[PDB]
Amino acid sequence: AKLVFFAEAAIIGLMV
Repeated sequence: AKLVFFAEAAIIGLMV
């Protein structure tokens, strides 16, 4: 899985 750093603002990382 890759670490996607999303910016929803709240920056959030996701292990996809």
